Amino acid sequence: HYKTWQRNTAGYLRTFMRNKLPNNEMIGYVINDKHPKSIRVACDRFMYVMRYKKTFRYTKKVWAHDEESEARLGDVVRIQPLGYRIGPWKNYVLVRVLHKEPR
Amino acid sequence: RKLRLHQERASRGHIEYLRQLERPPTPSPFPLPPSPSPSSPASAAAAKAAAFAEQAAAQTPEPSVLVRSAEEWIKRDFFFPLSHQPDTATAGEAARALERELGLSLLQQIELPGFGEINVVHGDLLSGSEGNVLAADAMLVPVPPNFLPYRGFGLEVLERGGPALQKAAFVEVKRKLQQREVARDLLSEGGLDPGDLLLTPTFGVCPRVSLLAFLVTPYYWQGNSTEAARRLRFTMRRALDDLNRQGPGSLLLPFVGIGLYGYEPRGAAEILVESAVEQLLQVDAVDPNYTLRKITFVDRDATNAALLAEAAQAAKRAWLPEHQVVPAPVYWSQKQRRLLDVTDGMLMFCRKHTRLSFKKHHGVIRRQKTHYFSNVRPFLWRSSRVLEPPPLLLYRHSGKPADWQLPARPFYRQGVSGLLFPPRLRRGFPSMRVNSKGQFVGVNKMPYIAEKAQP
Amino acid sequence: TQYILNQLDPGGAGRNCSGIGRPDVRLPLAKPAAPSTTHLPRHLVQIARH
Amino acid sequence: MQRACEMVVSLLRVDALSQRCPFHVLNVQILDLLQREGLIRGFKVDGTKIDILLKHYKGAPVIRNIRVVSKPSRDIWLTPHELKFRTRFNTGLWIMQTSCGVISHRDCLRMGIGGKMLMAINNGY
Amino acid sequence: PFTLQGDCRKQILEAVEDRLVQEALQLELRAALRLLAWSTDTIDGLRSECAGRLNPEYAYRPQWKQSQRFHKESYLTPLQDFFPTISSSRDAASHRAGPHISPSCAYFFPTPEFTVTPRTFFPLSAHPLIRRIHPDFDEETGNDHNPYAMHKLQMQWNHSLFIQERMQALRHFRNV
Amino acid sequence: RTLANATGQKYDLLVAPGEHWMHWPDRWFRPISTEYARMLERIKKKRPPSYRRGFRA
Amino acid sequence: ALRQEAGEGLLKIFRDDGMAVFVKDTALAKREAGRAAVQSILLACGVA
Amino acid sequence: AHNPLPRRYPLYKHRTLFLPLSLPSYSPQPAISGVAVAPLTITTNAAQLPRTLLLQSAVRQLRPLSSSWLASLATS
Amino acid sequence: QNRFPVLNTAENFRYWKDRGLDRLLPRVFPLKLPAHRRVDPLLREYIFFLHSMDPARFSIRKLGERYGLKERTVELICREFSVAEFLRRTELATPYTRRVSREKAVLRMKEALFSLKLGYDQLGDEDLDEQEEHEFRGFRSTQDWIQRQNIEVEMMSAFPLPAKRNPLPKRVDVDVTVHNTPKLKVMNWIDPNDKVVF
RNA sequence: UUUUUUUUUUU
RNA sequence: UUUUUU
RNA sequence: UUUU
RNA sequence: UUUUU
RNA sequence: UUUUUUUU
Repeated sequence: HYKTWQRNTAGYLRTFMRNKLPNNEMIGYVINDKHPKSIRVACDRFMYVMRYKKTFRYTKKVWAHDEESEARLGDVVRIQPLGYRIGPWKNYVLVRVLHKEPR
Repeated sequence: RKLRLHQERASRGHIEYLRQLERPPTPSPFPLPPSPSPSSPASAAAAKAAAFAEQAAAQTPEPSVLVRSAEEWIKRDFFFPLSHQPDTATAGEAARALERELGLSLLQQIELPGFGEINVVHGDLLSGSEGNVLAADAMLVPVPPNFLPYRGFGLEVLERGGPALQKAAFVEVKRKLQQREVARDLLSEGGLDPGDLLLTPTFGVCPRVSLLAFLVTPYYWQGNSTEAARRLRFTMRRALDDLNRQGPGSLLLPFVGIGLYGYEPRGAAEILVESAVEQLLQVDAVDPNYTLRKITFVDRDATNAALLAEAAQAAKRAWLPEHQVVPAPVYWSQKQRRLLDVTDGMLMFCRKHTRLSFKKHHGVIRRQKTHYFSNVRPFLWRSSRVLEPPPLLLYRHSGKPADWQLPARPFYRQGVSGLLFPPRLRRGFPSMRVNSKGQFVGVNKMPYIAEKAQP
Repeated sequence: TQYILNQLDPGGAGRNCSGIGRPDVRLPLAKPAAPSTTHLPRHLVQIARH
Repeated sequence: MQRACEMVVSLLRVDALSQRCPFHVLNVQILDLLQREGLIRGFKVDGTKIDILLKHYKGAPVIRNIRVVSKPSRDIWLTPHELKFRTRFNTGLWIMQTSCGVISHRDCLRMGIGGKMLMAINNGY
Repeated sequence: PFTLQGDCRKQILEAVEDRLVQEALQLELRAALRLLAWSTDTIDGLRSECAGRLNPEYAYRPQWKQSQRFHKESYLTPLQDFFPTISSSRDAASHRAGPHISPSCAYFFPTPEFTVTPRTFFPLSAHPLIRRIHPDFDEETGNDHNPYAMHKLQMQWNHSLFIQERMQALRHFRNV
Repeated sequence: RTLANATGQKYDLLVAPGEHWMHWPDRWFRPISTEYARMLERIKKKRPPSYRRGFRA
Repeated sequence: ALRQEAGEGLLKIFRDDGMAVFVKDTALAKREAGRAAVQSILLACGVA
Repeated sequence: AHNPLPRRYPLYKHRTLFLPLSLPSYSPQPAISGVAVAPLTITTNAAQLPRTLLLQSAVRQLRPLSSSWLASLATS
Repeated sequence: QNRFPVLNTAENFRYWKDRGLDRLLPRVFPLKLPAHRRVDPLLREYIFFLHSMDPARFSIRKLGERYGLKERTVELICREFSVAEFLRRTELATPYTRRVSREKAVLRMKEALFSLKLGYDQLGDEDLDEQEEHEFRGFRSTQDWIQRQNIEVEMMSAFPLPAKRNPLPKRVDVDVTVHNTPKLKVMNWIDPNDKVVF
């Protein structure tokens, strides 16, 4: 939790903007594409510390869904959240693929 | 006119306060970037682009905070400069529309039955070619000598008339000057004295003017402000007095004090207005000789005209019984009057033994936190420091509130009342937000107790 | 000359000035000199001389 | 970014006339701002290194104190309304890195944009 | 100079020098524009010297032209660009029938004659407190400079604006 | 102030006074002495006086 | 501004730098004289 | 939650109230009706000066309501 | 080193001040006294009379111009005079035996001593209106509270320099009176931050 | 520590 | 209860 | 209560 | 508590 | 000039 005066500093606002995306979108790279029509997207987030005034990074691995199964391992993609639960692990939907690794 | 409903009067004060805080913009010009900049190419390109951003920054008012998302705002602050016309700078269209209906969007007339006909303050051109373009005695305010160096209303008048008018002016002054010398020599400051008058028939200056008086006026740089005001009153009174037993009663004094001798629309204005009324009534006269029953003021300047009107209002007060205001707290006290008889024995406890008095307990606080949460927080229900407003002024005879009264009394912390980087407050749409469709919808949340205390 | 006098004594419209340096003022000059008749108009003086 | 912080050691010398400095794109832009204020007599890119002259007055140099705020391991950012509180009642020179190039602290407040405090020149506490 | 007598003499030299330079420059420009529009032999001379700089072998001596008598007065005639012509062509551009200037030259320089501008001698400022100290500071506006006058001065001294104008003319000459 | 201004060659003025250390009026060019023996020679060479910008002169 | 001078039929309008912009030597002649003066001052004062 | 008062020898002396007032705007303002309203000095007391009283008086009166490029410049 | 013959320079600021070892030296200073008490008591009666006679002809401002008195100072003369006379006519108590704080008692002694040495003033000597002048009034006068800076730094150049950012007025809440009755007082709360006027 | 005031930077 | 004192 |  | 010496 | 300096 952040105090009222902690929500107006440039350090916190800058971190917020980086994390914040349209439709709560995220950026990550796929690390597992073994199961059919399934890909695990590894997203990286950021956080601010009001004590030492330094920002660190922590990975957030999540599961996604692909229709055409165009994405492959080691390919940065875009994910979008959803207001339901489908499958045991599936919690995201693909939109597009930015980069493609050769084979 | 004559707002009788309480709601109409309440809204009048709101517009007055907002108008004072509103200030029109003043975009400043920006110099062109220099082409032969000695800086490196990397810095030269950045500097050239930044110049254009500043130009549009001060010429692009921003919309309401609620329009765009929070995220958008943060990115814009770090990508573009800050505009000079924030949404919380000028009033919206709602304020302008209200003034149209309330009636806030010939100036004054002081009428006295029996003494003075009318006192119209209509402002317009004098020699442009009825209210303000028919009289028989025109006024003039030349320099102490008979030669105007520059400026002055009379400079134009004299030149317009040509040599025909000028010849008559120099003859009249010559005879008057000689008479003073002989009169002051046979019976026993060789220059003129402020307060003299000279008559000059019109020579085609204005078809609708018969006479043209020449009243000298003093300077303002001599002495302090207190002495300058005293000098102007003496000239005014003498001028008016002489005019009385001169001819028909029709005064067309445009504006005295204006020109190049130093003028003050605030102070000088009150002198003139206040002087006019006395002439009409002829207070300072043992033998009343009602000759002068028409006084008017003419001003070309719009700004000045407006100001003049204000003075008129003040003049009307404290003179006519129909416009005598009185504070409400004292008005009611004066109505329920009683005669109380106090005997000698009733003042026994009033007297005291000690002669002097002073505070016997220092106001030094012991506990800053314990006292604050016991006798400060409970007694504070607002997030802003507001002082007691002034009392309401009511009439004496009718006993109804008047239109013009004292203004608001805004308070500022430490005296400073200037903000360079005002934030985007959320108070523009209380309990209202924008939906996905674009419509206006309400909210259900507890308001912040320190919303106004966190600018 | 006008600028130098302004700094030494602030004076203009709506302000009480000392009147030092103005054409219409007497000063204790070291030697006699004629008044400053340059600011007077030429049309009114010529017609008034006759 | 690392090479930027290496310029303070070379420019902060008393008994010297000219000192070398590694060549960098960002370093070239910084020297331009300092020369405008009259802190550096001049500089020249000698290829792999930049030769920067030193200014002196009555023995003592014009530069007496250098403070590095920004570091490669982190990033200091201040809002337009917060920079004024930090910088007040002082004659110091703060290098601000805004989106529209590099400018001093005085110009950053004029535009009202959020800059980045890089280094301090002639600064006290 | 140090003495009063010596200091006064310096004023005389400065007064005559300031007037002579103004007249010399004014007449110098008059002969420069007319020569370039009438003398046709100047084209050969310019190319001969330009080509000879690289090597003497490319330098050639042109024939110039046969000497002819002249009035030696037409090259020093005043020239003006004024619209009023109700007096039977009072000015009519440079001379009565001399070469004319382009319409685009009526923006920066209203007249072709070389005049003198009243350049300031003190620095400008933006703070109200500092503007009161500038000598040229009128109280009727609160500013120490005229924005309209200074706007045109900056445009004249601008290399970026001149490059665009020069490039446009070059393309027209090459194409047609 | 006198130290920084000399090397900084930039506005280094205070708030109360106005341009006290930087303002250097030309006291050896404008107030130059002039004698009546040589004044008549410069009247026909200098620009004639045709201006209106000074009243207190 | 306006400056008086010996009456000789002269009417000249000078600029700030000391350069004249309009030099003067049934009712058509009178109107033309004033028309040239209004446009002359605006030519060297207007900014497009 | 405090009542300041003197607690020293100087217990009875003139204590005038001071209200600091900096410049309202740094832009150059023109003269209103010929009367200059520019700021002369930064030191301002609580009492309003007559020069400033004119500007504020007029403020309330104002109502809220209301080819080549070089060749083209000369042509227009 | 520089020429600046004026009375608003850094060294000329706060003239006749101890700068050095003379700060600790004891020095006597004149004792201040309000203007409304230095005037002749006789004239106070006269002034009061006029005011109470005809407020219209003898307004608060016009009356103070003849005698050279400020609008605020003249108001106190009538108020202080009224109470003194009221207790005498009604035979309530004498002015000397009147109860008052110690701050006024010392003031009365100074007023009597001021006249015993010099004498009462027949006419006031003060300006009705203020004048913008360079003077030292406290420590809050020579400071900029908007930008919070003491030293202004600007670029030196002959060409026009871009102007600075102008400040905006501070919007604060105020109160006004609409209806006033003996048994109730209604007031309205104004919020300038509200976009909708209604 | 304000007579007629419930107003007052009282000091 | 005395002394001083526009 | 030198305002219960 | 008492109260014009 | 008032039981003023003077003090439950």
